[PDB]
Amino acid sequence: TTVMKFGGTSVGSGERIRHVAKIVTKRKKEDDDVVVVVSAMSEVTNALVEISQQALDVRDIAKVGDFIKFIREKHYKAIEEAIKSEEIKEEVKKIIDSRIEELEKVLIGVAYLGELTPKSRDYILSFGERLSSPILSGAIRDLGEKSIALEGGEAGIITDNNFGSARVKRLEVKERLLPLLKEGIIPVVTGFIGTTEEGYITTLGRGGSDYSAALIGYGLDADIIEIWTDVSGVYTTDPRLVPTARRIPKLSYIEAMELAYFGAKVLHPRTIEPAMEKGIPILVKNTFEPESEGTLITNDMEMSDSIVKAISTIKNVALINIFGAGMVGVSGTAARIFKALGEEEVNVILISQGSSETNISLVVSEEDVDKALKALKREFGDKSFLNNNLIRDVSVDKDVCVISVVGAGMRGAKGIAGKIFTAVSESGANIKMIAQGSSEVNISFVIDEKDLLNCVRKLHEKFIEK
Amino acid sequence: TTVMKFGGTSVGSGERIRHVAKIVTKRKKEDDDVVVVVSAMSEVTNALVEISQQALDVRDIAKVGDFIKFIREKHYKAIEEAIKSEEIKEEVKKIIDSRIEELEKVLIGVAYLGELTPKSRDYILSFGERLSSPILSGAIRDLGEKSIALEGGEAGIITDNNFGSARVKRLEVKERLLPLLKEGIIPVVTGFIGTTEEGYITTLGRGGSDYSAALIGYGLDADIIEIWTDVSGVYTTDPRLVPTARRIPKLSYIEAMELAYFGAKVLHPRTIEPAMEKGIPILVKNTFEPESEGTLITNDMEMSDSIVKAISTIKNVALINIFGAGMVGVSGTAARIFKALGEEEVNVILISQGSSETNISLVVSEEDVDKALKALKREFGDGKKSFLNNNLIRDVSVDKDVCVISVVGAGMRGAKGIAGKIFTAVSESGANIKMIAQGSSEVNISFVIDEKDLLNCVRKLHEKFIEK
Amino acid sequence: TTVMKFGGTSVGSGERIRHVAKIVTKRKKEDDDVVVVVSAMSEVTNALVEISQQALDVRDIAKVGDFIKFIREKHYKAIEEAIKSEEIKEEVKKIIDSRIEELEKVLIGVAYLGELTPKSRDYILSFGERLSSPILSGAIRDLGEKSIALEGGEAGIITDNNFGSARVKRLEVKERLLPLLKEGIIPVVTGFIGTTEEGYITTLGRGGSDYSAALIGYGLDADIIEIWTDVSGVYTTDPRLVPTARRIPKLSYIEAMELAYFGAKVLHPRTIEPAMEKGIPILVKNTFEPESEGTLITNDMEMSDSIVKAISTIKNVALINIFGAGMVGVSGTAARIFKALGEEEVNVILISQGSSETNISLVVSEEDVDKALKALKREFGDSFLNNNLIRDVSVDKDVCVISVVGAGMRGAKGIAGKIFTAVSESGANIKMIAQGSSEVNISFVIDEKDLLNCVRKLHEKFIEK
Amino acid sequence: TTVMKFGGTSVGSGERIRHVAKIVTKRKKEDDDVVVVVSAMSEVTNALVEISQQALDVRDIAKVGDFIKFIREKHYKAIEEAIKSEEIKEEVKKIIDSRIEELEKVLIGVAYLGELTPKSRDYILSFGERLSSPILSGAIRDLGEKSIALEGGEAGIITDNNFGSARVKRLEVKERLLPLLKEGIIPVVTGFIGTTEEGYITTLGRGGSDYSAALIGYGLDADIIEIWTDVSGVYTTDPRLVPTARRIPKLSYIEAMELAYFGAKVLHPRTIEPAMEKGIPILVKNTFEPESEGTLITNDMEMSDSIVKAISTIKNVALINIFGAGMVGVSGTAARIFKALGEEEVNVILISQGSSETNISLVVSEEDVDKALKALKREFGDSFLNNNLIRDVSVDKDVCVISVVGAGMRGAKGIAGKIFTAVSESGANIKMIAQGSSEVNISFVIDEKDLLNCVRKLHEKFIEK
Ligand SMILES: Nc1ncnc2c1ncn2[C@@H]1O[C@H](COP(=O)(O)OP(=O)(O)NP(=O)(O)O)[C@@H](O)[C@H]1O
Ligand SMILES: Nc1ncnc2c1ncn2[C@@H]1O[C@H](COP(=O)(O)OP(=O)(O)NP(=O)(O)O)[C@@H](O)[C@H]1O
Ligand SMILES: Nc1ncnc2c1ncn2[C@@H]1O[C@H](COP(=O)(O)OP(=O)(O)NP(=O)(O)O)[C@@H](O)[C@H]1O
Ligand SMILES: Nc1ncnc2c1ncn2[C@@H]1O[C@H](COP(=O)(O)OP(=O)(O)NP(=O)(O)O)[C@@H](O)[C@H]1O
Ligand SMILES: N[C@@H](CC(=O)O)C(=O)O
Ligand SMILES: N[C@@H](CC(=O)O)C(=O)O
Ligand SMILES: N[C@@H](CC(=O)O)C(=O)O
Ligand SMILES: N[C@@H](CC(=O)O)C(=O)O
Ligand SMILES: [Mg+2]
Ligand SMILES: [Mg+2]
Ligand SMILES: [Mg+2]
Ligand SMILES: [Mg+2]
Repeated sequence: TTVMKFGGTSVGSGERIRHVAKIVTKRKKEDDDVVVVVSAMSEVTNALVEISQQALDVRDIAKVGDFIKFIREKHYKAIEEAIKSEEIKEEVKKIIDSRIEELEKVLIGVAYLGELTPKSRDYILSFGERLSSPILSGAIRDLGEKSIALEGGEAGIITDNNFGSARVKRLEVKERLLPLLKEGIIPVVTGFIGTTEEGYITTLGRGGSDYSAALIGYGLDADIIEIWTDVSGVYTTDPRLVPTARRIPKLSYIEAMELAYFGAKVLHPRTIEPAMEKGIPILVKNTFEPESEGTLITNDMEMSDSIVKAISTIKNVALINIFGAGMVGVSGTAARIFKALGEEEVNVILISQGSSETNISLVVSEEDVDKALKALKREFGDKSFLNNNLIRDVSVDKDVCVISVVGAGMRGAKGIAGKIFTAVSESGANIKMIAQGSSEVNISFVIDEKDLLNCVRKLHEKFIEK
Repeated sequence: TTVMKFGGTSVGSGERIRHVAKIVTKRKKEDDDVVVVVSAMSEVTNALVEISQQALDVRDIAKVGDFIKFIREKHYKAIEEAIKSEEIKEEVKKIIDSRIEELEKVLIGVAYLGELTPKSRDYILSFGERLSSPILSGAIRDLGEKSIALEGGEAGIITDNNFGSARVKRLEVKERLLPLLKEGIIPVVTGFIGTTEEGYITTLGRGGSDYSAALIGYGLDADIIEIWTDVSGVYTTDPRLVPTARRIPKLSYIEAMELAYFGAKVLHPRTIEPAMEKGIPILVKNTFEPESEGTLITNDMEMSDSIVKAISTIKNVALINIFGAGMVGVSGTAARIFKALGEEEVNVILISQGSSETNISLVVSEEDVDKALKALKREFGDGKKSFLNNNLIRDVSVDKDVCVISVVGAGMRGAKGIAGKIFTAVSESGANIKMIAQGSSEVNISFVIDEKDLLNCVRKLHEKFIEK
Repeated sequence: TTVMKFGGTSVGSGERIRHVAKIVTKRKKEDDDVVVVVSAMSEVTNALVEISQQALDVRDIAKVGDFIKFIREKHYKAIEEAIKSEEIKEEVKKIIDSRIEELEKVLIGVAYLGELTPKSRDYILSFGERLSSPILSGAIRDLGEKSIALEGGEAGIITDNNFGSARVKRLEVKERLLPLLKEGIIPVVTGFIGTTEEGYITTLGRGGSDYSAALIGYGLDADIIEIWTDVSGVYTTDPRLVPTARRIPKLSYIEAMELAYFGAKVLHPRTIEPAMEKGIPILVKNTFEPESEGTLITNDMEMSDSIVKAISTIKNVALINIFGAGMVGVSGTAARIFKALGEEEVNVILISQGSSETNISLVVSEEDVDKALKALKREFGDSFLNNNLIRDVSVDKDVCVISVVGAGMRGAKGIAGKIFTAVSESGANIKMIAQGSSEVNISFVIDEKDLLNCVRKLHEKFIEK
Repeated sequence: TTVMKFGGTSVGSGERIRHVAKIVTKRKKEDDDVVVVVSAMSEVTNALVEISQQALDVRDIAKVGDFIKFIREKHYKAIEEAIKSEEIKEEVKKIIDSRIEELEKVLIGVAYLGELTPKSRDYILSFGERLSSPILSGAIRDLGEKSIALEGGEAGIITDNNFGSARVKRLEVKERLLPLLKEGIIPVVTGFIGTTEEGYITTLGRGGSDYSAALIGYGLDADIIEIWTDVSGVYTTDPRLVPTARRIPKLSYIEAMELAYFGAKVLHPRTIEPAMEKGIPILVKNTFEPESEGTLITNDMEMSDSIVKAISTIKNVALINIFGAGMVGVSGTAARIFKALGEEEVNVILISQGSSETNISLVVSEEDVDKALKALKREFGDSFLNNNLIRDVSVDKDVCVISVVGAGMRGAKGIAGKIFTAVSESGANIKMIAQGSSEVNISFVIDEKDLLNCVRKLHEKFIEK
C-alpha cells in the first residue's frame, strides 16, 4: 500500500498532470495498491481566497464572472494538454463544468447577500481540489489504468465543524477505499478537505493536502507515504531563500515536525503525527527530478557533528508583550491570559516568562493580534500594589519574525546555545525573545523582520556550510 | 522620616542588639522621626519552624520544653548583654516571659491536638520578632531615647488570611505610628508579620522583614528606607558563593527587584514595590561596616559598559516538563495547566514553550512539586497517545536536582550580543542548559542548569562580566 | 401620548387597514400625540418563514418567484382596497416595489448560496411589517392626517445581534419620534423588528409586535399602551378552546405576564416589563368590536373569591426527565445540566426536583429537544462508587403544560387541592407540578390528548362555578 | 454472611450491650459468618458535638474535665454491667482508658489553640463508636465467642477528605474481614467512620452507622443486612409523632430510599444504594422486640389501594426564594445559581421553577443558609435594559418539608388532588410543591408549626381510613 501525494506546482499544467499520472502508473507496477492525494492546481486556492473576499467586500458580479472564465480556461487547457482520449476529455470536461457552475452560483450568492460564513468559505475553497482531481484521475485512465476521483469525506476523513481548520474526528478510510483497491482502482483523493458528520465540506488548514496523505496512510496501514513536491526533499533551509541549501537524506519524525511547525513549508506540521504513531515512513520527493532520493522520514535519529541540521522561519507573526502589575502571581495571571486567548482561538507559537513584574512574552500569528487584544480587554477590562489588578499594559510588535534551529540532541548539546546566539549577533540581528527547554531538538527566537535573511544566511554559513 | 530595618545577624547577640541601638540613636539626632523594623534574632525563625514540625510529627512535650528553655536562655542572655539598666532588664524580662508562656501553650496545643494549621504555624513563627523587638526597644530606652515595641498589625499592616504568605490588603501605618513619632518615640516594629482584619497574626513570607520596612516607609511617605544587613549593600553576586563579589553603589528599582526575585537574599523581592511607586529610595547598609556607602536603589538607571551587573541563583527549585499530546493548541492547554496550578497556589518561576508537541517547561519552588503533580492529575485525569483521542497531556517529568541562574543589568534585553556571550560562558563553566527565559524582562536573562554545576557557572559568569 | 398597536388580523385586508386608520384618526382627536405600531398582515410572517426554509432546503428559484408574486398581489390588493387617492396608491406602491426587490434578492441569494443564517432569516422575516406599515400609513394620509411609516430601528429600538430573538440594548425612541409628533405626524412603526448598532435588521421573537408597543410606550413616557387584537381583551382562557370564556375587565401586571408567558397568545410576555417599569397602563381592545371596554392592565391587584381567574396552555412542549445516578449531590449536577442547556440556548419552561436519585424533570420547547439532548451528551458523555452523575434521559413530546393564574394563588389555602382534583375529574393524569416560585401561578403537565377536557373542567369549576 | 448493625439506644447501657451480644451470639449459631456494626452509646455523639463547640467557644479546661468524667463513668458502668469476666472487663477498660486519654488531650488542644477544623471534629466525633465497640466485642467474648473491635478504615472503608460527610472512595472489606471470619472471629466494626487514604479518621454523616452496615454488606456480598433499632421496622410515619403509626412489613428499595432521604430517621438515605445494586435484602428489626418480623427491604414493589404507604418529614430545612430580574433566561440563570451553591457545597433538597420572572424556589438544609446566601452574593453581586439576572433573595427557616411515599405515586390518577385537599383540611398552607421527578414521592413545603397536624391528617386519610 502506497499513498502518493502531489502538490499544486506538480499538477500546475496539463503537461505536468500527465507527467504525474505517469509517475503513479509506474508505481502501480511495483505496488499494486496505490492511493493518490492531489492538491488544487498551483495558485487556484490563493485565487479562490481572494475572489471570496472580493465577492464579500465589493460585491461585483462582473468580477466574479472574470474569475470563473480564468478558472474555466485554466482547467480546460489542463484537460486538453493532459489527456489524449476524446472520450475521457469529454467526461472530465462534464465534471469540471458541473463544479464551475456550482462555484459561480455560490460566489454570486455571497455577493447578493454580502455574506461569507466560515462554512461557505470552506465550500468555495474546496473547489480547487475538486477541479484538479478529476483531471488527474482522467489522465491515469488515459494511460490504461483504472481510476476515480473522490472527495476527502467520501474517502473517509470525518471532521468537526470548526470551518477553517477542522480537527479530524473519525476515519472511515479502509471502509471507503479498500473495495476500490480490491478492484484495482487507483483512487485520486482531494487533499485539503474533509467532511462534517452531516456532510458539510470542511478544510484542514492551508498546506493541508500533506495532512490528508498522512491520514489516508494511517487509515490504510500504508507501507509508505510519498510527498511529491517541487524540491528534492527537506533542505537545511528554504532553498528559495538560501540557494546553497542542501538536501537532508534522513530525518526523524520529531525533527521534521518541529521544522514544519516552525516554518518549513514542504510539510504541513500535522503530516508527521499519524505516520509517526503507526511508524509509517514519509518520503519527500521532487516530481521535476524523480530520480533524486529525497528525504526519508522515520524513527531513526542520529546527531550530526555540528548540532543544527536545519533552519526555518515564520514571518507572519507578531510579538505580544503583556506587562504585569507586579508580583501578582505568575500561575494565576497566566491562567487568565491563556483562558482569554484560548476562548478566542488565538494561535500562540512561543511563550517566555521570567520576570518579577509578571510580564510574559508571546508570539502569535499576525492575523490573530486583534482577536488577542480583544480577548485581553474582555478578561481584564481597563496602578498600585494594594489593588487586585493583574495586568498593566500590552504591546504588540508586528515587524518581527521567529527563527528556529533544529537538530537531534539540541537540548542536550553543551555549548550549542552559545554558538547559535553569537552567530545571530554577528548577522546584525537583535534578539527579542528566546525559547529553549520544551523541545528535544529545537531552539527558537525572535528578531526584527528586516534581519531575517542575514540571520538565516549566517546561521547557514556557520552550521551547514562550515 | 527614616525607617531602619535590622536583620537577624545584626541583632544576633545582646552586644549586637546594643550596637544596633547605638546606630538608631545616632540617626535620631539627624532625623527626629525614626521608625525601627527588626527581625527575629539569627536562626530563631528556623528553630521555630522546626519545633512546630516536631510538635506535630513526634508530639513529644518534653522535647517542646527543651526548646522553650533554649529560647528563654537565649533571650535572657540577650537582655543581659544589651541593657545596662536593671529597671529596664526587669521590664524587658517580663515581656519576654509573657511571650514564652504563650509560645509554650501553643506548641503543647499543637502536640495535644496533633494538628498544625497554617494559622497556628503563623502564630508560632511570629514569636521570633515579638521576642526581639522588646529587647532592642529596651536597649534604645537604655541609651536615653523614647522607644516601644510594636507588632506589625498594631503598626498598621493589615492582610488577608492566607496564612504563610498573606498579601497586604490595607495600610494604617500613619494612623498608628504618627501619634508615636509625634511624641518623639522610636517605634520598634516587628518585621515579617501583620494582621488579619479580625486580629489574627499573619506572616508575610520568609524574608518579609525587608517588606515590612517598605510598607511602613510607604505608609509614612518616608524619606528613606534603610536596610541594615551583614554585607555592605547589594553585591555583583552572593559574597558567600564568590568572595570577590563587589558592592554595587547604585541600582534601579527594577534591577534590584529582578535580582531579589531571582535569588539575591539581601532583599525580599516585595520590598521594591511600595518604595518604587512612591519614589522612596532604598539604602542597603552593613551593620558591621556602617561607614560603607552601600547600595542606593532609586529610579536612576544607567547601563554598564559590560551589560550584566549582577548574577543570582535559586537552588530550591524544580524543573517540570509537561509533555503535550501533539498539536492540541498551546493557549488552550496552557489555560488548563495554569488554572490547575493557580488553584493549587503553585509558585511558577519560569515558563518556556516552543514545541510542536505542546510541551511546556516550568520552574517551580521545590516544595510545590507534589501540589503541582496533584493539580495536573485532577485537571487532566492522567492513557493515549492517539491524535484522534482528545487528551491534551501525555506525560510529566520533574528534575529537582536543578537550579535557576539569573543575570541582571539595565540594557539586557536591548543589548545585541549579550545572550551569546552569557551562554558561551555558561558552557565554558561546564554546565548544560536545560531551559532559557528571555524576552519578558528588560533587565534579566534566566536559565536552568544542573544543581552540581551551580558554583562553577556563577564563578565563570562573574569572571567574564564583573572581574576583568 | 397614546401608542396603538394593531395585529395581523386587524390589518388582514385593505378594508380592515382602512377601518384601523379610522380608529387611529378618531384617537388623534382626543390625544394629539399618537404613535401606531403595526404587525405584518395576517399569515404573511408564516409564509415568510416557510419560503426561507424552502429557499435553503430545495433551493428552487421558480418557487421563490411564485412567492414574490403572492406577496406582491396580496399587498397590491390591499393598497387598492384601503386608499381612495390615486396619488397615494402610486406613492405606496413604489415603497412596496422597492421592498419586494430587496426581498427577491435575499431569497435568490439564499438559494444560490445554500445557506440561511440567522441574520438572513431576520431580514427575510422583517419584510412582513415593512410591507404592511406603508399601506396603513398611506390610508391614514388618505383620511386627511399626516403620517409616515418607519422601521423599529429607525424609530429607536436598538438591540444586540442575537438574530431571531434579539434583546433590546438601548432606546432612542424619544429622540427620533418626538420631532415627528411635533409636526402633527402620526408615525406608523413596524412591530417585531429592531436594529443592530450597525443597522442590521433584527427580530424580537414571534409575537414581538406587542413588545414593540410597550418599548415605544416606555421610550415616549406614554400615558397608555393600547393593544388592538381580534378579541375583546384578555379572557378567562382561549375563546378558541372555550366558547363560553369571559372577558376579564382588569388584571395586574404580574397576572398578565404569567398568563402570556404560560400561553395566552393575546400578549407577548415581554409586553409587560416596560409598561410595569414606568407604571404605564395597557389596554387590550377588539378592533372588530371597538366599543368593548376590554382589559385594563395596571398595578391594581384584587383576589377573586375563587382564586383562579384564568387558564392558559402551551401545547408545543416536551417533558424531559433526567435520571440521576443516585445521591450524587443535587446542586452540582443541576449546575452541569443547566450549564449545558444554557450553552445550547435551550428554552426551559418548568423545573421540578424532589428525588433521592437526583432525578430532575424539565419542560422545554418541543423544538429544543434535539439541542437539549446533544448538550447533555457533550456535557456528561456516555456504581455508587464511580463519579458518574447521570444514568439516562427520557423525553415525552406528547405533553402539554397547563397553567392556572390569579392573585393570591401561592398564599391561598386549599386551592392546590381543588385544582388537581378537578384535573383528575377531567380524565387527566398529572406528570409534573410547579408551585412555589410564582405568587400568582400554578403550572402542571399532562398528556396532550387531555388538554381540551382539562381546560374545560377547570373553566367549569373556577369561572362558571 | 450476615451484617448486624445496632444503634445507640440498642447499646445505650451495659444491660443493653449484653442483650445485643446475645442476639449476635444466637445468630452466630445459624450463620458462622457474622459481622457487627455498632454506633456510639445513645446521646454520646451529641455530647461530643456540644463539648467540641464549648472547647472552642468558651475554652474552659475544667469544663472539659467534667465531660471526661461523664464519659468515663458512663463507659465504666457499661463495662461492669455488660461483661461478667474480670479478665475481659480489665482488658476492655484498658482500651477505653487509651481512648479517653486521647480524647482528653484533643479537647485540651482545642481549648488551647481556640481552633476546631473539620478534621478535628471528625476525630473528636469518632470517639463515640471507638468507645462502645470494645465493650460490645468484650461482651461477645464474654459469651464464649471470638471477637475483635475494629475501626471503619481498617475494616475496609476508605473515603475522600471531605471531613464531616466524607464520600466513600474505595472498599477493601473482603481483604480485611474475610481472614477474620475464616478464623471464627466476629468483627465488631465502628459505624459512622472511615479513613482518608493517608489514614485520617473521617465520618460518613449523622446517621452514618446504617451506611457502614450496607458498605460492609456490599463489600462482603452479604446475604443480608440487619438494621437493629428501637422500633419494629419502618413505620407508616414516625411513631414518636403519631402513635397510630403502623409497621410496613415490606418495602422496595426506592420507597425506603425516598423515605429515608426525606426524613425517615430509621435509615440513613445512603443505606439503600449499596444493598440495592447487589440485591441484598435489608431487614429492619427492634432490639427491644426481637421476635417481631420488622420490615424487609428488597426489589419487590407492590401498590397499595390508597397509594401512600408512608409520610416522612424534614424539620431542619429552609425555604430560599430567589427572585429573578425578569425574562432573563431560566436555564442560564439556573446555571449560575447551582454553580454558586455547588461550589459552596450547599445541600439542596427540593427545586421548583415556574415563573415568568425567572424566580426559583429552593429547599436547603437549615445549616447551609448562610453558605448559600454568601455564594449567591459572590456570583451575582448586589431595568429590563440591564443584563441583571437576580433581583433579590429571601429565606424562611420557619418551614418544613413533608413527603408522601408509595409505589405508583406518579402514575396514579387523582392522588395529588387527595393529598393536597387533606393538607388544606389540616390547616396548613402550601408554599412549594415538587412532583414529577420521582416515581414514588410527592413533596411539599408548609409552615413549621403546622407539621404535626398535617402528618396526622395525612395519616388519618391514607393509613387509618
Ligand atoms: N526546509 C525546507 N526544505 C525544502 N523546502 C522548503 C523548506 N522550507 C520551505 N520550503 C519551501 O517549500 C516549498 C514546497 O512547499 P509547497 O509550496 O507547499 O509545495 P506543495 O506542498 O508540493 N504544493 P501544495 O500541495 O499546493 O501546497 C518549496 O518550494 C520550498 O521553497
Ligand atoms: N547579590 C547579593 N548581594 C549581597 N548579598 C547577597 C546577595 N545574594 C545573596 N546574598 C546573601 O544574603 C545575605 C543577607 O541576607 P539575610 O541574611 O537574609 O539578611 P538580613 O535581612 O540581614 N537577616 P533577616 O532580616 O533575619 O532575614 C548576605 O549575608 C549574603 O550572603
Ligand atoms: N386568555 C386569552 N384571552 C384572549 N385571547 C386569547 C387567550 N389565550 C389565547 N388567546 C388567543 O390570542 C389571540 C390574539 O392574539 P393574536 O391575534 O394571535 O395576535 P395579534 O396580536 O392579534 N396579531 P399579531 O400582531 O400578528 O400577533 C386571540 O385571537 C385568541 O384566540
Ligand atoms: N417512618 C419511620 N418508621 C420508623 N421509625 C421512624 C420513622 N421516621 C422516623 N423514625 C424514628 O427513627 C428512629 C430510629 O432511628 P435512630 O433514632 O437513628 O435509631 P438507631 O439508628 O438505631 N441509633 P443510631 O445508630 O445511634 O443512629 C425511631 O426511634 C423512630 O422514632
Ligand atoms: N491547496 C491547499 C492545500 C495544500 O496546498 O496543501 C492550500 O493552498 O493550502
Ligand atoms: N521574616 C524574618 C524571619 C525569617 O524569615 O526567617 C526575615 O526577614 O528573615
Ligand atoms: N408578525 C410577527 C410579529 C407579531 O405577530 O407580533 C409574528 O408573526 O410573530
Ligand atoms: N453515632 C453517630 C452515627 C449514627 O448514629 O448512625 C450519630 O450520632 O449520628
Ligand atoms: Mg504545500
Ligand atoms: Mg533577609
Ligand atoms: Mg400576537
Ligand atoms: Mg440512626
